Amino acid sequence: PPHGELQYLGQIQHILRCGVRKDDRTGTGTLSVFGMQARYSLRDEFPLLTTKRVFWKGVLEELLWFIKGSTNAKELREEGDLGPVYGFQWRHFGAEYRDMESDYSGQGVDQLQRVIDTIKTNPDDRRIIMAWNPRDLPLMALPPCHALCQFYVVNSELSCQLYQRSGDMGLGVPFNIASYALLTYMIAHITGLKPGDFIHTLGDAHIYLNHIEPLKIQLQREPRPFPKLRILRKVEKIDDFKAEDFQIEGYNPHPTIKME
Amino acid sequence: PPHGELQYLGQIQHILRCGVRKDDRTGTGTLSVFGMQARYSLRDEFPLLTTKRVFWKGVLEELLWFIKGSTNAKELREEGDLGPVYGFQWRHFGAEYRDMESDYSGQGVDQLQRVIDTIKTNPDDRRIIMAWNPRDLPLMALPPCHALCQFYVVNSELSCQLYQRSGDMGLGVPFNIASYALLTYMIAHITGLKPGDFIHTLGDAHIYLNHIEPLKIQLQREPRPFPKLRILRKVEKIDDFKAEDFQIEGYNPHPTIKME
Repeated sequence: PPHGELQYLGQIQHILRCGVRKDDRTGTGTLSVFGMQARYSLRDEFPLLTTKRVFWKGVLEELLWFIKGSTNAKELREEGDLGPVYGFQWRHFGAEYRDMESDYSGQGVDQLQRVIDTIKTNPDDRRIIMAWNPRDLPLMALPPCHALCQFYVVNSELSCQLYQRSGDMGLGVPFNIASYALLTYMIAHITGLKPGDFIHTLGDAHIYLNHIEPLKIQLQREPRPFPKLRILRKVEKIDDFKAEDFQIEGYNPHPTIKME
Repeated sequence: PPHGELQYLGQIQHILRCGVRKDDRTGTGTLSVFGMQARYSLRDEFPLLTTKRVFWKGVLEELLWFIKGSTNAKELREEGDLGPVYGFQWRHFGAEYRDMESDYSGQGVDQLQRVIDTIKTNPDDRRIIMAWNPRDLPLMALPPCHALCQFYVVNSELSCQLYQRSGDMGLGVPFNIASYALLTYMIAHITGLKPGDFIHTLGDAHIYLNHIEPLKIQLQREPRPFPKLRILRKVEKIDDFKAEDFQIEGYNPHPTIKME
């Protein structure tokens, strides 16, 4: 059966051939297509892309920081306090922010624990849903999310669909595919399920004009078999995962590509 | 180029062959697949499905009622007051509900006017986003939406992506495809853009066990060319559209299918 990374390369090729010129926020140029989806199995493999070396260690450490609900940039204005932003929404959505050293237990909606609790109380549930760009929060009332992850459970397999309103294909998409797939493994481990599929849907799927040439070269590379992800200890709670619990194996990517 | 309805029939066939048994809320059985997408052009055609006669008149009238922000079931408990539900979220999200005859102007977020205003102030915007199942609102704090529509503008064409957390393939999906495509035409008309694509993404795409047999027969029918939708007057504001403004033409569907 075809390697799932072929989906990604195919999407790159489509944006190159068929994308239309469109400006971002800063007035920087992209090639853009509206509406795209790909599925990556998580069964006995882990979709760390192989056509370029993906920064696995950084994927892991940023996710653990999000999970912790941190607003202290330094854990990753002067003192490094980011305000009520990032994993603060995953773990304390809607709580009055005081400071990045304050204690927020029982304050706001914990979307993450809520997902895990529903998986356990009603696995059939169609509402197992959990992110905002920080810049958007004070910009308006009811500001639209950046990403929504929906989880789905059947035959003791956990699957995840991540819909992002925009996706930077060269830089963000690979990092995200690994990030939400890692989260899916974490939650599946703690709820006693097996990972199933990861589905990535995007609104404005785009390539920055600058990335066109390195991406053309990336396309001429052939995917190697996806690695495996091995969780090394039995872990009970989401907040208890540690970077040293995860081991990637059989990962043989092509060389790094630096994209602007 | 292949008729877009082939996407739909293909998805039916996939759920039949590959869907897994899964129970809904009421414990009724379905065949389910997680993660699906289809695109339907709106350029010089209107995706009213042709393999069964779709209730066009009802699509139109329910959308106009949603647009009006109504909570009076009778316009479509005793008196017929539904509470703060449906188009009330499209036009007054978050406003304190008093009654279905109260006046809510300037109260809550009007998502709909906000979409139209962004289309006009910044067409490049990646946040042009606007629905909840009524049953979910009081069930929890920060309750997940049922559907999110994202709009996208490029070369003076308006496109729409509707992501639904679950989709009833036999009954709901056709009705929705026509409903969001009609909304896209309405907004494109008022903002001086041309309709582009409608993309439908679903979380739990499912077929009710009861619909299996009529759907098997629907699959053996061949799509006819999509009709056209013609808006018959120049309309200035979204709230000014009337059912008599729309005419469907060249619609020759196969016979009605009644699904439970």
